[PDB]
Amino acid sequence: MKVPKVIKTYCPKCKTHTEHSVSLYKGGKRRSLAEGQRRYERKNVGYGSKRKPEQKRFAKTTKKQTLVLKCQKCSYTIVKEGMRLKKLELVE
Amino acid sequence: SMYHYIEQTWQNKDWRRSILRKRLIEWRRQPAITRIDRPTRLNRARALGYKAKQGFVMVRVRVRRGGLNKPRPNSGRRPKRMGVYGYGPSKGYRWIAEERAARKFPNLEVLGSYYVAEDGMYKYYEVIMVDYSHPVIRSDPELKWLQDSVNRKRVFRGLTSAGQKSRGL
RNA sequence: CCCGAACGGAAACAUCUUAGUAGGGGGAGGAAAAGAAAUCAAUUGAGAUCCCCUGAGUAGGGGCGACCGAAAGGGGGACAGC
RNA sequence: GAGGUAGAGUACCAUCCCCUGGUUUGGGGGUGGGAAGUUAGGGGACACGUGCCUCUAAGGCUAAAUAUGUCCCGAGACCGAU
RNA sequence: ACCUCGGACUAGGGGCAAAAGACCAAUCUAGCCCGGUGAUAGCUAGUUCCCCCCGAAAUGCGUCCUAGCGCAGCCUCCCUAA
RNA sequence: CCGCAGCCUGGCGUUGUCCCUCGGGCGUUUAUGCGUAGAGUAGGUGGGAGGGGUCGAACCUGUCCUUUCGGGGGCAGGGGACCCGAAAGUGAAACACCACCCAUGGACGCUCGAGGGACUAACCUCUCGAAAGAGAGGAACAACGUCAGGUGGGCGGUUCGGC
RNA sequence: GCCCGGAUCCGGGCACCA
Repeated sequence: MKVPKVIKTYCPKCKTHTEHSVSLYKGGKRRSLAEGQRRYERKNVGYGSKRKPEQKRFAKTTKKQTLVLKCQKCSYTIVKEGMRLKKLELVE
Repeated sequence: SMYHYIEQTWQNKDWRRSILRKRLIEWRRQPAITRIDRPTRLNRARALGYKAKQGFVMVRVRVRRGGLNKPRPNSGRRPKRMGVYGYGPSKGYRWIAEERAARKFPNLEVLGSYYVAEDGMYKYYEVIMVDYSHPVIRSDPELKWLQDSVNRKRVFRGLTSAGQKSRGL
C-alpha cells in the first residue's frame, strides 16, 4: 500500500493542523545495562539447564506497520497504531 | 628495626626474586612437610608470636594448587548439580597447609602461618608451632591460656587466623 | 569446621524450591562458639559479644511464577576487659 | 615545643565457581595482576569529585546471661497388660 | 576348548558374560540392608450414637481440559430493610 | 529439549639468555607524478607577473638511470651569458618561485607487536647411587593450573498436545 | 539485526531470553 511522504494532521503541541513528515518505525539497539539484561546475565552464571523459555512455534507472517509523524515546525512526534500489511510503500 | 628491612628486601618485585627462585629449586626436592631450623621471614614470624625459646618449632608445608579434586557424580542429578570445573575448597590453601602440619606434629599447637613462595604446581607456607608441655612454655605468663584443653587443636575447628577469615568473621 | 543429594511442590518441567536439609569426614566441653568496632546513623548521636519479645512476611530476591527473606531501632536477661 | 612508632602476596582490581534478601551494591574460594603505609588507610545501598561525619583490617585471650539430657530428685484433667 | 575340589581376585550405573539382557546367596532391562520417608496419588477401598426441620444438581463458559477445578445457576442458616 | 565429562584449539601463569627479519605507529630525514582540446606532463588549493641573472642564463655535443621508450627529472666541461605572460586553449594554468595534500622508497632515536633460529640453568625422561649427589637425552616446548571457543546420546535429567 | 561476496535481492559463516 502506498502512503504519502507528507501529511497534514493535528500537532497537539502547536494546537492546529500542520505538515508532518512520515516514516516507518524501527527499533534501537538492545542496550546492555538495561535492568532486564543485567538480571538475565546474572542468571546465566554457574551450572544449570537453559534458563529461560525461547519461542519455537511461529504463526504470523506479517508485522504491524507503524507510521511515525514528525511535526515540521516543532519536531513533536506522534506514533500511530499499527496495522498488519505486507510492506508499507512510503514513496510519495 | 632490622625487621623493617627484612620486609623491604622481600617485598614485591625485586632483584631478591632471583635469590628466592634459587631456593625453590631446592625446596621442590625436600619432603612435603619438613621442620626447618629458622624462619625465612622473621618479620612475619615475630608478629604472629614466635619467640627464640625452646618449644617453638617452624614447619614448612607445600600443597598442590588449583581447584578442588572433585569427581563427576555417577547417579542421577539435575543439571545444576552435575558440574565439576570452577570449584575450589572454601577452606583456603593457607588453612589447608596448617592442617597438614598439625597431623604430623600431634603434640604441638599451631600459632600462625604465612606463605613463603609459589610456583606453577605448588604453594609453600610456613607454620609456627609451639610445644605446650615443655616446662619453658608451661611457665610462660603470656601463654597461660594454652593450659586449657579447649584451646588445643584449634586449627581443626576454624579458630586460627586463616579459619576466621574463611568463616567470614 | 569442611564435603554434600533426591523424593516431593511448581497441578507437566529444566532455573527455582526442597536445603546447606539428609547424609559423609575431622575436632572438643561440661557447655561449646562469639566477643572488645578499619561498627552503626544523620546534623552530629550510640557504644564488646550472646539469648528472649518485637521491628516483620517490612526492605528486598524470583520462569517477578510456586515461593524465598534481613538488619538498624524499641523493650528485657546478663551486664567486666585485657 | 621538637622528633620517633603503628601488623603484606595483605587490602584492592579483572575473571570463574559456590553461598546470600544483597539487588549495575554483600561473603568465601580458585586463577592472574597487586598497593599506600600517619603528609597513611577504611566506610557512609550504581561510579566518580568536593565538603562533612565516623572508625583503625591484615597477631592471639576473655566470666555471666543459653543449648542438651545417659543420670539423680519431684510432679501429673497421662497409660493401665492387644 | 574334558570333569571336579581347596585358596584367591573382580561390587551395583559397578562387576563378569563361547552374548540368552544371562548371572552376581529361592531377589536382576540395574542386588540387598538401613536412612531421606508417614515420598506423591485429579485414582481405588473403609470412615463407628438417637430424634427433629428444610432440601438439590447431573446445566452454560474457560482450562495440556473432558475420571479434576474456577466463575455463574439450583439448597440451607442468620441479620437487615419496610 | 537440554545439560555435563572426555577430546581439539587459543590467552594468562610456572618461563629464562642471545640474536635476525617483518609489519605498525611517534619527533625527524629526504628525492620521485600525462581522459581529451595545446608553445606542452593543467593532479588540487593560494601569496604570487615576477622569479632567477659574476647575487654566473639560455644553448650544441655524451656518459649515464627510467617511463603507457609519452616524456620529464640529476652530471662538469664547450656557451661568459637567457626563458616563461600581463599575451593564445582547459567543468579547473602557468615548468613565475614558494607551501600543504593524494601518492613511492629508504634511513635516524623510541614504542608495540608478529615470525624464524640458537642456547641451557627451570621443567621432563632414563641410568647409577641406601640417601646426599652424579651422568645421559629432550627443552622454554611438553606437562600441570585457570579462563575462552569448538566437538561431544560417552553419561545424566526430562518432554513426548487434544478432540 | 551484522559482516562479506554476488545482482534492493541472493549466498556463505556468526550475532539473536517477550
